[PDB]
Amino acid sequence: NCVADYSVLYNSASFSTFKCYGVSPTKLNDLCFTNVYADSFVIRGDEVRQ
Amino acid sequence: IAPGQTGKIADYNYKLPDDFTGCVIAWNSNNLDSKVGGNYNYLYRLFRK
Repeated sequence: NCVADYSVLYNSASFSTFKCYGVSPTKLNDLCFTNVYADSFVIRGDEVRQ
Repeated sequence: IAPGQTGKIADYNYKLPDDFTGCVIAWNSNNLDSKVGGNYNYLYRLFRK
């Protein structure tokens, strides 16, 4: 129940990786969702591949 | 630097065709382009409308 501006997060030069499956990282503003969930946790760098 | 790839260079400074039929060749330059205290002669573009 909100407006999700995903251009700010993508353009910010702070993320080590931004890899999207199912959706394209650029064509994200013209789509909308019933809900979006953010699963947040800390891992070891070498575990990103898993 | 690859066809079908995105990022701040792929979109702003070097975009490849998605049907590219070539080769990507690379080697490190730590003993040639780098300079002590930072070699500030290589420019990039992080913003574009």
